Amino acid sequence: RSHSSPASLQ
Amino acid sequence: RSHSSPASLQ
Amino acid sequence: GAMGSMERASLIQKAKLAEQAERYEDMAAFMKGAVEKGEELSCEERNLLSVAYKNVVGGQRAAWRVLSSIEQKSNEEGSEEKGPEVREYREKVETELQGVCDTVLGLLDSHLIKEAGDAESRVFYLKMKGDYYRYLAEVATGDDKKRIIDSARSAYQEAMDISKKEMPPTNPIRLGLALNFSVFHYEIANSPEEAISLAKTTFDEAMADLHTLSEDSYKDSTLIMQLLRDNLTLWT
Amino acid sequence: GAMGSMERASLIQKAKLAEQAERYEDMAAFMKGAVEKGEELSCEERNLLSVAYKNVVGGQRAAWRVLSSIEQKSNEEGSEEKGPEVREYREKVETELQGVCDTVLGLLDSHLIKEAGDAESRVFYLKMKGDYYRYLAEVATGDDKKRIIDSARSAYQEAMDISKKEMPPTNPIRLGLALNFSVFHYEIANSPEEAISLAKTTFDEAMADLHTLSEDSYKDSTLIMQLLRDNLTLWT
Ligand SMILES: N=C(N)c1cc(-c2ccccc2)c(CC2CCNCC2)s1
Ligand SMILES: N=C(N)c1cc(-c2ccccc2)c(CC2CCNCC2)s1
Ligand SMILES: [Ca+2]
Ligand SMILES: [Ca+2]
Ligand code: NA
Ligand code: NA
Repeated sequence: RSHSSPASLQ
Repeated sequence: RSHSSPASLQ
Repeated sequence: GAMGSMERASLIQKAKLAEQAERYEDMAAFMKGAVEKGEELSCEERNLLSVAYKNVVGGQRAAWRVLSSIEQKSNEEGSEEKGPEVREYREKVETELQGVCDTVLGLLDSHLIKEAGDAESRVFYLKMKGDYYRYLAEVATGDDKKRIIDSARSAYQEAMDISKKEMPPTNPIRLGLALNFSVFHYEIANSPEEAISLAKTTFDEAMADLHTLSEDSYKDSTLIMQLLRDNLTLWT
Repeated sequence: GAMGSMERASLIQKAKLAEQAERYEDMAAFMKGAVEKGEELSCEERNLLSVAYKNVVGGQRAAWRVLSSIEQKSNEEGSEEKGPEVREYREKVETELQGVCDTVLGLLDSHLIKEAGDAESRVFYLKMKGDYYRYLAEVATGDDKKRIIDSARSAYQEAMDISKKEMPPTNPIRLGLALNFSVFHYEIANSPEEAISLAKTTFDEAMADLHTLSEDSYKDSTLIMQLLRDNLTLWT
């Protein structure tokens, strides 16, 4: 249920 | 753009 | 086939699980294996077959259209001449789509259609045949594009003739067949007037037959009638 | 590899096309081929790699969870004892997921991580390593579940140490690393207090650094900060 990071970053 | 039939029928 | 060692009932059970998991390539492999057991399919099993392959080819069609649009942009006046990559990759997706269509048509020809004698099954399979030739037609260019189109037309026409003789106007298989034949006329065969006529006649003859139906059958029929209405609104 | 005959630039171009077409298995194959050319990846290329495999494994994880739920229901008290099919098919999806995770971890180990000396690249790859061990941990049962978990922890911890020394608190890679390490603590390592502490410290130290940022960098940072807030709200 926790949100993790999107694939694309900085 | 036209709608066609759903996969599942009767 | 990789599914030759698995029980028919297990293949059907796993197809249902894959549908729940939205694993439609798996679902199609399971139902292909079920078909290749050589027994006729029940109504439910025919629907599972249709769901699996329609979702598989639906993803490929959506991808092919994205790629085809990019490709045609790259051929416009004033576009930087990239390399062969867009064409290559559109061709890759196109070839995989054609493979899926050929596989479905192979199952219908070996030997689903010839063993289907009831109207509900024979019309369902002949509509399927028309549909998958129509998907082939969407990506066909001209060499055998004409013969693909006439193959779709022929299959739909045979299905229409049976459905009109053997099924009531509200029958959901009959309705979905006429819907899809009308899309064929409009999108493939450059016959918008035939598409509009078929859609309106189908709708009106179903409307006049709804009074015979239970509440549950009423919901199924009006669902597909609404798609006919939606297309008429788009087309007129 | 099937991509060994294709140019690196063409593989990258086709990965971008596949992303547009939502063809993520293709995208991952193209980026795997690009990685296997042996050159380091640019920032954009690292992101394409991450997008492709995250979408592939994301579909598998969603399917595995559907199937695992059905399986555990079929083991409840009062459930008709079906056959081996649910377990078999959950195992099939599970094995394919593990294969994808092993492939990604293989690319990082051969030889992306060892050639990554800049903080932005080395932290990105070490976070990736933690993530894909975390996905393995989600389906791991106990035999090497402990060692998988400690492999995830180790990779995240090394990435955290570098990111705190080398990147500002608002850096989106640093933020996404801390977000995912906090999910690890909460969902994998049974350490909700560590998860909550890390999420709150990360959020607050980024908040105090937003004033240094351009409008565009501000948007990127606050996007990931909001995910930290969303988890804190779920967890408290
Ligand atoms: N798994 C699927 N997608 C489907 C399975 C079946 C089916 C289930 C039992 C007997 C026959 C057919 C569908 C058609 C029904 C759906 C409800 N209304 C009437 C027709 S669809
Ligand atoms: N194809 C994709 N998914 C992505 C490509 C890139 C990228 C494009 C050029 C240079 C570096 C990275 C992404 C990250 C950017 C997105 C905009 N904001 C700042 C970071 S995401
Ligand atoms: Ca028969
Ligand atoms: Ca280097
Ligand atoms: Na072609
Ligand atoms: Na397993």
